[PDB]
Amino acid sequence: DGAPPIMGSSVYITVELAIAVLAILGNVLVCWAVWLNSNLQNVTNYFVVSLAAADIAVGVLAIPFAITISTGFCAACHGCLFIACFVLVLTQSSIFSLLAIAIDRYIAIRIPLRYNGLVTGTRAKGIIAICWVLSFAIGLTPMLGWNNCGQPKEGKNHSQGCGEGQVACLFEDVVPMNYMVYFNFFACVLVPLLLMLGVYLRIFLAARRQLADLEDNWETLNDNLKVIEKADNAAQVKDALTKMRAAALDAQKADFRHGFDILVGQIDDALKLANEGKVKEAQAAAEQLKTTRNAYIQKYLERARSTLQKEVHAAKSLAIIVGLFALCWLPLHIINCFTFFCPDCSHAPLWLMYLAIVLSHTNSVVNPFIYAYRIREFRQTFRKIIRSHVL
Ligand SMILES: CC(C)CCC[C@@H](C)[C@H]1CC[C@H]2[C@@H]3CC=C4C[C@@H](O)CC[C@]4(C)[C@H]3CC[C@]12C
Ligand SMILES: CC(C)CCC[C@@H](C)[C@H]1CC[C@H]2[C@@H]3CC=C4C[C@@H](O)CC[C@]4(C)[C@H]3CC[C@]12C
Ligand SMILES: CC(C)CCC[C@@H](C)[C@H]1CC[C@H]2[C@@H]3CC=C4C[C@@H](O)CC[C@]4(C)[C@H]3CC[C@]12C
Ligand SMILES: Nc1nc(NCCc2ccc(O)cc2)nc2nc(-c3ccco3)nn12
Repeated sequence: DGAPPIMGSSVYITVELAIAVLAILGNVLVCWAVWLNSNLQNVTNYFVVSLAAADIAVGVLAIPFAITISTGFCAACHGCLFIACFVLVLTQSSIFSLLAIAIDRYIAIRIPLRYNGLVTGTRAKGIIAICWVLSFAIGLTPMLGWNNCGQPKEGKNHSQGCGEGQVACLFEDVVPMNYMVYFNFFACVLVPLLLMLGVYLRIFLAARRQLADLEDNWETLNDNLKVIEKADNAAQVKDALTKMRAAALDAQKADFRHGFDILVGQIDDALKLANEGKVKEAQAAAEQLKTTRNAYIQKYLERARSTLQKEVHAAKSLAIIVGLFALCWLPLHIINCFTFFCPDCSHAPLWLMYLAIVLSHTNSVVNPFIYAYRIREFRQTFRKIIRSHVL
């Protein structure tokens, strides 16, 4: 019978409302930016908007629900559940959006060739609708009978003076911890997180191998070239050109058709000279390759390299989003593991719980900062919106 609970409550409520303000405003800005900047209207950013929608709803609904449930007010058992579990629906929706973004970027880097034919806005819209419906079904599963409404706290319900059937609106009293640990954490959160880790691993490895391939083809072009200038045999020259020719048309698979046709044509010219024993003609006809290389091949192998670099830098930016999600949500999941798995442990203290709850809510405010910071197109669009509207 120490400090009045209203004092602790005041800090918690004030902080929660400060978070709600920032989650709403920042994520409204993201949606506004995607709405009037056609450079941002792609499939990838439709999942960004779905993710922003979930974070707006955290400020508008989940946080007010969190404040309400903290009071332990007397209400319907299934009413409490909805208040208690709605945040999950939003958290699950966030998981699906993050997973979809990963797969989208994976498809884009491995088969850029058939990316626009496979991944369309119409199909993305259908994927998003389905994921929202699945998120409701997963998040509100306790309302289907997996709850403690059948086992009410006799003592608490009489202390608070609830009516008949009514019950305080506690979180750990109505939502079973085996649902939270096994179903929600392990299956619905941790498994998708590990899948996202895997997808991003492949993204970075695919980028690393492609770059390499081009570097190998580029060095193959120039070495076989230097072998040409020193050889003394007709077949010695013909060997370095057939190997230079394979590397020519393979680098071609990674306006510019002209650059590669002059190159491969010049190699074939030098080939028939070599076959007819005309060594010095072959060596001199192969020496004009280096100006075709310096006027086309070099120009395309820098441009392909900078495109891959941008895809890597973009993938890193999106991976940070997933990292901060895990950082904000793992403490709460870990606390629940201790509650569930260690009955010999005294329960984590109230101040720590609420610190972990506050931390999970702040994850819906760092997003917009990552965007404007990591992605130029977002930053420039926010700049314009801020400077124009409503000034
Ligand atoms: C976005 C719009 C829909 C506003 C959010 C709708 C919310 C506020 C609605 C949907 C279901 C409603 C709840 C349904 C059941 C109960 C149990 C009752 O003993 C107290 C009221 C309470 C807790 C209701 C409060 C309001 C409620 C939570
Ligand atoms: C990135 C992933 C693996 C994070 C999840 C790690 C979790 C599941 C690990 C990390 C530390 C572990 C806990 C360490 C201590 C205890 C106390 C013991 O009496 C019950 C098990 C329990 C509660 C462990 C359960 C599993 C645990 C919570
Ligand atoms: C994933 C990263 C952030 C590590 C997680 C840090 C926090 C959440 C971890 C580190 C040490 C953990 C605590 C270790 C000891 C106890 C005492 C036990 O009676 C209740 C759980 C509690 C209070 C644990 C809760 C979770 C905990 C506080
Ligand atoms: N354990 C828990 N508690 C609460 N609220 C109740 C906090 C509490 C803690 C102790 C106590 O005696 C009474 C109430 N919300 C919670 N949300 C979550 C959660 C959300 C997502 C994953 O876990 N876990 N969680």
